[PDB]
Amino acid sequence: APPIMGSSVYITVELAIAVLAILGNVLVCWAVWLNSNLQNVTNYFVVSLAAADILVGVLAIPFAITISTGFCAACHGCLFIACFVLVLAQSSIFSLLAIAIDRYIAIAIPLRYNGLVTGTRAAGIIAICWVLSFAIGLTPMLGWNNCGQPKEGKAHSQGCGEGQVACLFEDVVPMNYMVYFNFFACVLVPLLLMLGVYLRIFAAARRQLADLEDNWETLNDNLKVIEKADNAAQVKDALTKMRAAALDAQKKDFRHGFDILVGQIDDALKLANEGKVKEAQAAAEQLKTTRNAYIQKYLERARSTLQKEVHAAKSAAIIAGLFALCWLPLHIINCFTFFCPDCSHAPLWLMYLAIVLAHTNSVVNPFIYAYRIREFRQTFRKIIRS
Ligand SMILES: CC(C)CCC[C@@H](C)[C@H]1CC[C@H]2[C@@H]3CC=C4C[C@@H](O)CC[C@]4(C)[C@H]3CC[C@]12C
Ligand SMILES: CC(C)CCC[C@@H](C)[C@H]1CC[C@H]2[C@@H]3CC=C4C[C@@H](O)CC[C@]4(C)[C@H]3CC[C@]12C
Ligand SMILES: CC(C)CCC[C@@H](C)[C@H]1CC[C@H]2[C@@H]3CC=C4C[C@@H](O)CC[C@]4(C)[C@H]3CC[C@]12C
Ligand SMILES: CCCCCCCC/C=C\CCCCCCCC(=O)O
Ligand SMILES: Cn1c(=O)c2[nH]cnc2n(C)c1=O
Ligand code: NA
Repeated sequence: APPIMGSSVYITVELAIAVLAILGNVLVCWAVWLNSNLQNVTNYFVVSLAAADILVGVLAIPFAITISTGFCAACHGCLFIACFVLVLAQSSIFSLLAIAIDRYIAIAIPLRYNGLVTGTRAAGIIAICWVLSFAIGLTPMLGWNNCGQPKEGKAHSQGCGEGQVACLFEDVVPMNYMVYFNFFACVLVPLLLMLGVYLRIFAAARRQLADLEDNWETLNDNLKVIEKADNAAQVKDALTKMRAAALDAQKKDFRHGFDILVGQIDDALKLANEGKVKEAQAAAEQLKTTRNAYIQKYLERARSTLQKEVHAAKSAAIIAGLFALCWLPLHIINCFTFFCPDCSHAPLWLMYLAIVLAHTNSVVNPFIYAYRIREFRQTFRKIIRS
């Protein structure tokens, strides 16, 4: 069977993916430039991520096509075109890990969030990750490669000149690097961390969501036992437990509503200490209007804000998920090639299928923002319409 015919499909799909990679991610970068609301610390890691996806369609995919030919080239030159995609992958992981941490700081200590993360501190972080990504990605070029024991039969078959080799991935890149160093240390380890990071995010949101409900119940259940109370001692316990939850739930309309709430508990409390039973019961009745004029609104404003931060977390969680699903197949085939020599090698069409599946990750990113993030959605429309 002709080799080029099967190759014709692969090249066509690769070019198609490149087109969607460049266009889709350019729209993200253009969106952040225009809109001011999209200019924040979280989106800066998004643009860094989009930068990696753009560079896939421009270089990594052209590089992926050129490798498949098995053309003649210097072994060191062959290493760059084979390993450059590893730089772009390592950059994305650091970007995904940063977003997870940025979302964790935003939900854990929202007070300290303004002081811990800033605009400039993020730029320095991104630079370090890009520098580290080049080091990690292009590690084989420092000496950990198969240039020392080349395939001379393939070199003479291909008609390669002296010093040149038939440039193929599995020929120049050792599998111990791809499995132990790249897959396990650099990919799998940070991915497991993102799992644990997002787990602590949802768990933290779960606690705050019975906190705001425990205090609400603490307020109501202590109110109705003042009405049917027996003595001054009963009114004390119910009000002192309410006063505890009053300050607890607090952690200018905000501070003003509570000054009236706690102020009314203080007044009703002092009537209990004086022994005024019926006047203490009646004073605590004024809390009901107070409750449903300020508090109940802060119950559905604070609760509303929690759903925003959780929806933002899930939206980010999907990206890291889709990244894992796209890349993992290719890593497993590397694990089979490495760990099982008794097994047959994976067919060439399956190799092609895994590569394009890894490349597709570059396309899926902008579709998630538009479908999930409302600000990105409305931003895209006015750009397309103009
Ligand atoms: C700024 C962007 C657009 C430019 C991209 C640079 C690319 C096209 C250049 C930079 C260095 C180049 C490599 C340098 C050396 C060799 C060895 C030679 O035997 C085959 C080509 C090969 C492997 C080159 C391939 C193309 C290459 C990777
Ligand atoms: C999703 C994350 C947790 C990783 C998935 C687990 C990976 C590392 C596991 C799942 C199945 C495993 C393979 C199952 C079968 C074989 C054939 C055997 O002769 C050698 C080991 C080898 C080649 C295993 C290598 C590692 C492997 C690919
Ligand atoms: C991560 C999720 C989506 C799982 C994806 C499935 C991948 C990782 C699995 C499913 C079945 C697997 C294949 C089963 C059998 C063989 C034959 C062996 O001679 C080479 C590897 C090869 C070809 C395996 C490669 C990896 C493989 C394609
Ligand atoms: C779509 C955006 C990418 C822009 C570049 C498009 C062209 C690059 C794709 C393929 C050509 C690259 C080289 C192909 C194999 C070289 C042949 C050889 O030297 O034997
Ligand atoms: C990342 N990667 C691999 O892990 C791999 N294994 C075999 N070809 C491969 N190619 C072309 C590749 O890009
Ligand atoms: Na990417």
